[PDB]
Amino acid sequence: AIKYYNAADWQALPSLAELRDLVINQQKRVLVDFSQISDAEGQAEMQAQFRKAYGVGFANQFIVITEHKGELLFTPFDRTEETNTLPHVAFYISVNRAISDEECTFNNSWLWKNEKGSRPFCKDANISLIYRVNLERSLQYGIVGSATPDAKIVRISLDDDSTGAGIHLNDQLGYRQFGASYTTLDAYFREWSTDAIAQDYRFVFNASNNKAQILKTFPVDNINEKFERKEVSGFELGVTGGVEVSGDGPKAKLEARASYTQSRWLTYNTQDYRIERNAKNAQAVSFTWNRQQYATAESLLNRSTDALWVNTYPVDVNRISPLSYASFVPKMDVIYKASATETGSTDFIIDSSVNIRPIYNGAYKHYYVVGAHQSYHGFEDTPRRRITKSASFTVDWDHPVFTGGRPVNLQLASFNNRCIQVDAQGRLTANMCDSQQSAQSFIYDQLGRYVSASNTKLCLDGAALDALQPCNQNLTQRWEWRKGTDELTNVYSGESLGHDKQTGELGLYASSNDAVSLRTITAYTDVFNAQESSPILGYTQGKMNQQRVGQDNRLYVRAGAAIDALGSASDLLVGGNGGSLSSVDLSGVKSITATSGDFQYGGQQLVALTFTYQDGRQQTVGSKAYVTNAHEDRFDLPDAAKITQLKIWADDWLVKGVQFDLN
Ligand SMILES: CCCCCCCCO[C@@H]1O[C@H](CO)[C@@H](O)[C@H](O)[C@H]1O
Repeated sequence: AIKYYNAADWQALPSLAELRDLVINQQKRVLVDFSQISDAEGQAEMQAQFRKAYGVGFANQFIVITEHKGELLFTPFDRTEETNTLPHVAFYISVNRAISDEECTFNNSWLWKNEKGSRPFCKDANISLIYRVNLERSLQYGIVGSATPDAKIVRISLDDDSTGAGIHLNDQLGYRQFGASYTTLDAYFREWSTDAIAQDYRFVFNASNNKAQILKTFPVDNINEKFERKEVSGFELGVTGGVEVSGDGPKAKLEARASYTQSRWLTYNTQDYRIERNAKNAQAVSFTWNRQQYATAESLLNRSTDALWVNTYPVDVNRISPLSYASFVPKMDVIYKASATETGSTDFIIDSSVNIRPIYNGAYKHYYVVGAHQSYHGFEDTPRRRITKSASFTVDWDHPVFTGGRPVNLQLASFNNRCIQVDAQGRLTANMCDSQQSAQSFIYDQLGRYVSASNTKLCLDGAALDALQPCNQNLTQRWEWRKGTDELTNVYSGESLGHDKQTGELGLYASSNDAVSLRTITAYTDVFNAQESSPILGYTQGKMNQQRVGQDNRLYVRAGAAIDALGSASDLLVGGNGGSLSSVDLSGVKSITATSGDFQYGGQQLVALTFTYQDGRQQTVGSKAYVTNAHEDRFDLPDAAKITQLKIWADDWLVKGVQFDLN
C-alpha cells in the first residue's frame, strides 16, 4: 500500500513527526515524486523544504520512504530501477541493484576468445545494502589533549544491527570445457571457464566539499585474511547530560558535562579476503576486501599432470570460501566531522561495488617423442568487471540537531501563559503553547543565545524584540537567568525581559510595573520519559562517561586493590591502566553494593562492587582488603529491572563512582 505524493502540490509540508508516525507507526510505504515540478527553481525550493523538514535531502527524482529498525529508510532512485542522552537524527539509506546477465557476461574462452562465444558468469547477481546514518553534535569535554571534539558529526555505517542482505553472485560455481579447433602437438588444447567470484568488494566514502573531514573509521587500518571476530567501534561525544550533572534543567546553557560513547558493533569474518583501507584525503576513504587466499586461477588447480586420455575438471572449487560468491555482508563505520560553526550543506556519496572475476584454466599438451602428457595451468591476466551502485544524501549543517541542545519554549506567564513564536519573516507573536510547533522552540546555546529551532540563523535579540535577528556575537543576543526567579535578563544591558500583561508586547525593564510582568517560564518541548536508575555509587569525581550495555550483557572491569576501570566492552574501558581484566554478567543481578573508604595507598576510593544475583550467587570486583573506615552503599534493583546503561566517573587513575540506569 504505497501512499503516493506529488511534491509539486506543496508549492502552495508534513513535519518529521507526522512522517515518522505514518511510516513507522502506521507502517505505510511512502513514495515522494519530485519529477513533476516544472523548473529548477521549483525543484530546489522543494528539495530545501524537504531536507529542512526531515534533516536529510536528495537530488534524485523519486524517494521511497519505509520503516527500518524503528527509523525512516530512504530509497532514492531516478528511473524505473539514546535520545535522552544525545539529541540526534537517525535514518537509513537503502541501495538495491540487480546485476544483469549482460553485466555478468564474459567470453566462454580465454585462449580462444573469438570462437567459443560468451555466457553469463553469475545467476541473480545482486547488491542490497542498508547504510545507517546519524546526524549529531559533540561538545568539547575534558582537558585539551584527551577531550571529546567540539564538532558537528555525520556518522555512516554498515553494522550487525541494521545490515542489509549483502552482495550475491552465485549459489554454486559451475564450469564449461572447451578445446582447440585445430590439431596440436605441443600447445594448449583444452580450457575450462568457471563461474565468477568476487576478486574484491569495495566501498568508497566521499564528501562533496571540504566542510567535512574524516575524524575516524573502523577498521582503523588493514585487516588480514582468516580474521574472525566481532569488533566494536566506539565514538565518544561530549553531551550536556541530565539531572545527574545539570541541575538547571531547561535553563541550563548548552554546556558539556559528560561524554557519551556511541557504539557500532561490527562482525568480521574475512576468510579468503584481506581488507585494505585507503584514505586518499580528508574527504574520502575506501575499504577494499581483496582476495588474499586462493586469489589466482593457478591456486585452484588440484592436479598438475595427466595422460592425454584424461578429461577431468582440474579445479577444486571448494577451496573458494562462500563469501566469494554466495553471500557477502560488509561491516564498517565512518565518522565525518565539520566545525562547530559550519553552515551550508555537504553531500555524502557511498560507492559500493563488486569486482566480478570469471575463472580460466587450461591444459597444455606436451610432446616428448616417446610418450606425451598434459599439464594444467591457471590464466591470471583475464577480464574482470566492476559493477557499482552509488547513493548520496545531502546534509544541512544548520539543522537544529547540530547545536547539540534540546528545544525549549519561552512562556509569558501573565499573558495567558502564551509561547513566543516566530513566523517566516521572523516577526514575533505570542500564541497558545504547542509542542508540535517548532516555531515556538528555541535552543539555549553556549553563548546564552536563544536560537530558533525552526531557523537556527535567527536569535532573540534585545536590540529589537519585535522579531528575531541574524545571530551574531553581540551581547544584546545573550541572555542570563536570575537565580531563584522567573526573570530572564539581557547580558548587554542587565535588564529583564518583560511583557505587557494585556497586549503581550515585549520589552526590557529594570523592574515590573502594574502593566508589565517579568515572569518568563521555560520548558522542554520534547516529552522525555523518566529514567529509572540506582543512585551514584561511590564518589561523583572526575569526568563521567556514559555507555549502553552491549548485547553480551556483561560489565567489563580491570581491578586490583581498587577499581581501575569499567566499561561496556573490553575495548571501551574508562579509568586508569592498572588492575587486571575481569568480566561480570549483568543478567539476574538483584542488587549491587559498593564499598568506599580510606584507601591504604591514598585518599578515599570506591574499592569494590559486589553483585548479588537472583539465585544468591555473588561476584565482586575490586577488593575490601585495602580500605578502612569503609562505607557500603547498597542498591536493590526493582523487580524485573535490567541494567541497560552505565555512567562511569573516573580520573586518570581510578573509577571514582558509577551509576546504573534501568530498562
Ligand atoms: C593505585 C596504587 C596501588 C599501589 C599498590 C597496590 C597493590 C595492590 O595491587 C594493585 O592495585 C592497583 C589498584 O587497583 C592496580 O592498579 C594494580 O595493577 C595492582 O597490582
